[PDB]
Amino acid sequence: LHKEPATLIKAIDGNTEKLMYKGQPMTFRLLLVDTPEFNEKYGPEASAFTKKMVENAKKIEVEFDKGQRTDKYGRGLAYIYADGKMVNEALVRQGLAKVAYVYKGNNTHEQLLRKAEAQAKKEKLNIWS
Ligand SMILES: Cc1cn([C@H]2C[C@H](OP(=O)(O)O)[C@@H](COP(=O)(O)O)O2)c(=O)[nH]c1=O
Repeated sequence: LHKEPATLIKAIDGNTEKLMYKGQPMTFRLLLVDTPEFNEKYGPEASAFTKKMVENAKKIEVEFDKGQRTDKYGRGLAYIYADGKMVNEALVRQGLAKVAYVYKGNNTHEQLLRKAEAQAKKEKLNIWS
């Protein structure tokens, strides 16, 4: 896989961000994760954590997996990095998301994220408390 450049347009929530990619605005849906919705327990905390991570970053990058690059809503499906740190992995590692939506052929970082989830659960963090 390869990291490519993008710039933040707007933080949305834990699950999605508006980024400029190849010069066009897109909504990105993070691969392999599901955060609680804003109304749900830890939803506001997941959005805040994401917002801070991507707004404070000097450099945003997107990393497509091997499979489909857009979902049925036209959302880009990627791993997002903020100053080299994966936002997908970070949410999971903090117990602010669960590993989810693992489809065959777009699952390169599945085991990395499942290890993060094991650690968050062992530490009883947030959703795992
Ligand atoms: C994360 C992801 C979601 N989706 C679609 C599946 C779900 O369909 P449905 O909308 O029919 O439930 C939807 C959930 O995304 P959200 O968690 O953002 O609501 O996103 C994909 O198709 N591929 C993906 O990799």
